[PDB]
Amino acid sequence: MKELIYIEEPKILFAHGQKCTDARDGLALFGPLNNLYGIKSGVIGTKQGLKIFRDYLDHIQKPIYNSNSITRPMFPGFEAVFDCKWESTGITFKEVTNEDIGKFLYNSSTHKRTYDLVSLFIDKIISANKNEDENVDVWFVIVPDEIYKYCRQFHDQFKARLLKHTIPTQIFRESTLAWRDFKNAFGLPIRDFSKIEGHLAWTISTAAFYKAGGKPWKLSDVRNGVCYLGLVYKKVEKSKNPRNACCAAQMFLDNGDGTVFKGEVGPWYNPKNGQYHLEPKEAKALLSQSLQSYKEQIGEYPKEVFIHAKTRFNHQEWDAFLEVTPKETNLVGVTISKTKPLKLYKTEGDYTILRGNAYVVNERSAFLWTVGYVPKIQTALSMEVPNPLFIEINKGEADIKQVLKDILSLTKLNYNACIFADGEPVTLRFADKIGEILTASTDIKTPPLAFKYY
Amino acid sequence: KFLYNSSTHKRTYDLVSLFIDKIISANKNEDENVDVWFVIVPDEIYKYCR
Amino acid sequence: DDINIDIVRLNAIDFKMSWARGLKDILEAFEKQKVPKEVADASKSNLLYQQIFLHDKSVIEKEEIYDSNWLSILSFPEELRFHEYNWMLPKRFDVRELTFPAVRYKNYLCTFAWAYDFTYHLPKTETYHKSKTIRIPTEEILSGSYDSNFIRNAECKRLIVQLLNKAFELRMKDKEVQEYEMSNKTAYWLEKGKLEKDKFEKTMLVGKQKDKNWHFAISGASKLYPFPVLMISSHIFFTADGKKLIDSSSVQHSSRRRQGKNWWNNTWRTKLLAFIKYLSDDDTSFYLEMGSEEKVFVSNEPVKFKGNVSYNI
RNA sequence: UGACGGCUCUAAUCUAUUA
DNA sequence: TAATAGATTAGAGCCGTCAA
Repeated sequence: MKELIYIEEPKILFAHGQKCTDARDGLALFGPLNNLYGIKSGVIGTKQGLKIFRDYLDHIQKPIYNSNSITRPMFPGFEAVFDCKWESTGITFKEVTNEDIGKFLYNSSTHKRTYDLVSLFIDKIISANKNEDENVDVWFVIVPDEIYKYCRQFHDQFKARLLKHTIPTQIFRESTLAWRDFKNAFGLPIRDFSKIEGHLAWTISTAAFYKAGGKPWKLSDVRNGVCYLGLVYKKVEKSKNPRNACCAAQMFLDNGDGTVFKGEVGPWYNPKNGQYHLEPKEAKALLSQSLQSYKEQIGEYPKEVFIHAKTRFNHQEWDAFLEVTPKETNLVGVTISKTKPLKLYKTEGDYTILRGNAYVVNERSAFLWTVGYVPKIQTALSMEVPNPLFIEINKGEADIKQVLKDILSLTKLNYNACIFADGEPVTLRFADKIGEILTASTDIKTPPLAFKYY
Repeated sequence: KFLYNSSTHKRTYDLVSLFIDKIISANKNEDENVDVWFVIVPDEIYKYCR
Repeated sequence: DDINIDIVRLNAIDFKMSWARGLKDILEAFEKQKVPKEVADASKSNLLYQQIFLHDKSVIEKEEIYDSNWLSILSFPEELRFHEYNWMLPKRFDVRELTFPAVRYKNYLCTFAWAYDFTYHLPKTETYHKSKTIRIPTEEILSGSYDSNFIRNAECKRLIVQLLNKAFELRMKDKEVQEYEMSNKTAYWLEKGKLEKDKFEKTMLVGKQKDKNWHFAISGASKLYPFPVLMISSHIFFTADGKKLIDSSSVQHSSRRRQGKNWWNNTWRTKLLAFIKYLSDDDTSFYLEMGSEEKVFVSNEPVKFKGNVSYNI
């Protein structure tokens, strides 16, 4: 007989001061926070890729309906939602011949063909950005179903090699936008989106609007003076050793006005294999970088810093953290895990445990159900029984209830997708994506450090 | 802090450094999409920067 | 006191806190006053009506207790013994083959059993002394009151975990269960036969889909955090005939994914409860072996969880 | 690179002990 | 410099997302 506490669902702030809980409903009811005028689409690829992009873009002008609009809200249309003109008349097309892909695909090696394909694509994009007068806001790279299949590394290297030019790029697969046509040898769509077409339109439109300089939404309930972080460790494989720990971080204050969320980036390296920990000098450098980023933007150092991680800290890096941390700044190192196999079953039958139930084990440890039944959409976010996140304050002092509330608040800022909520604080997810991109090509000085470029 | 030095190359270099560093930081790590940048220089910079 | 006097006595609709809530209020008033409205399109303008209700919340506030996969540990044997087999224990001798679980240490043997409980395996230990073996109580080491330089309390807890896991592995050998070796754990599942070809208190434990048979499997692991418990994980395995498994990871993964496509919370909970009730030695628990006279009894009911906020259909 | 969830499998590291 | 176990990690691959 144990007890479960409950924490209220956070609200995200939309246009003209309107809050809500679902991103899709809030967008369809009030629209994005900011106002763009239009999106100038640059397209790079084959002629049939241009045709697919054009017909999909003209497809998402008109409203799209789901099989059950309660679980998946309908998409009213791009100009209806985002009040921006993302129309087929703004396309600037660069032609990549199928024969070039023929030479660069049918070789024997895998690294060399990936490098050749990336060289071709980024070279066309770089030339079009450098020595042309047409302006492109987002470059869409429509690849056939022979690159993402036979060369999957291509995406990571492609995004890593464009970082020196700050080109917002959106990769697409021909089957993604031509799922109706892209049937199998049996004549059946392997990617049947008939009942969830509006969901795909929501995701694509929100990603494109975000990469084009727009801010669709932001969380409304987060206190000032607290800066959140997320550190993730990746293995680099192209080096001499099998793996060397590479730490990359994402960063999030609140703002002067609203939702500063950039990512304290610039990878740090520990050569010892398996030691997912920071040496004192690297921890000092990272903490100083984040603190200076806060200081230059607001003018005073934050009073609370909530460092997240998927690993446990050791004492050396923690004391280094305190060494560089000022005396007036609180430091709370939290750890978030998933491998603990706890499961709560509903005794009443079909539907699963409601999302938001917290099993506060003690002052410094609790379980949180960030994924589960949501009463508003009337559906569980998983298929099997969801597994909670084991959130335990590893170092420092802070309320466990407040920590759980902040973790449930930071699971809504997934601009890469249009869903109700994520199953992990988005800071860690975006730090993971940044590290994955950065550890693909080992030549980037002062990485761009903005999420639209990743 | 830069305009009141002695050498003309040094003050020009520091001023251009300030401006272009702010512009490049804004370009690299801000989520906006600025189409054209507009540099409003007071009538005390270009007057003595040539 | 600033609203004009010509509208104060009129009822007002609140819009300050939200516009969707105010819109819902407007719609309620309009429907209750029967205001004309038409042009119901084939594109279902009722969906927009559904969405502009803002939406509901968890105001129902039921209790709706929940169960788990956690078995509470109760009635722990009072102490564990270290047997100083200084030269009595032969070297290059593993400890797994012992019918009675133990862990090798520096020179001793760590177990809940008494000294002469391994007479068959090591008959030379007949003349073993009692003053050699040192006894550590269990009820106080769990609370963290123990501290020594001979052994660390955390290492003792890890040793207890090892003993419990060894006992759990041993107890399924004679329980007529079939074991499967996964990536890092062993899963124990019942076979065809013993039931009415499928049942346990009315729960289909082994079934058959389109072509082959699917079996429900349980994996277990002992822990002491937050408190001494036994954790259970569920699995679905596939056999072509029922007596022979498929030695392919990809086929098994595909079949497991397809079978779990239709299962829901009630199915998982009932199957877990039936499987765990099967292993019962008595009416309300089941015991694991650590001593000739000392047993570790485990509750056969999962640790229930209680909430105060819930939902409905 | 449309996006999430869930499993499976493969590896390494740190604690202790013994060869 | 190989053996156990526990505990902690990351990475790669694959299927479901509907109404039946």
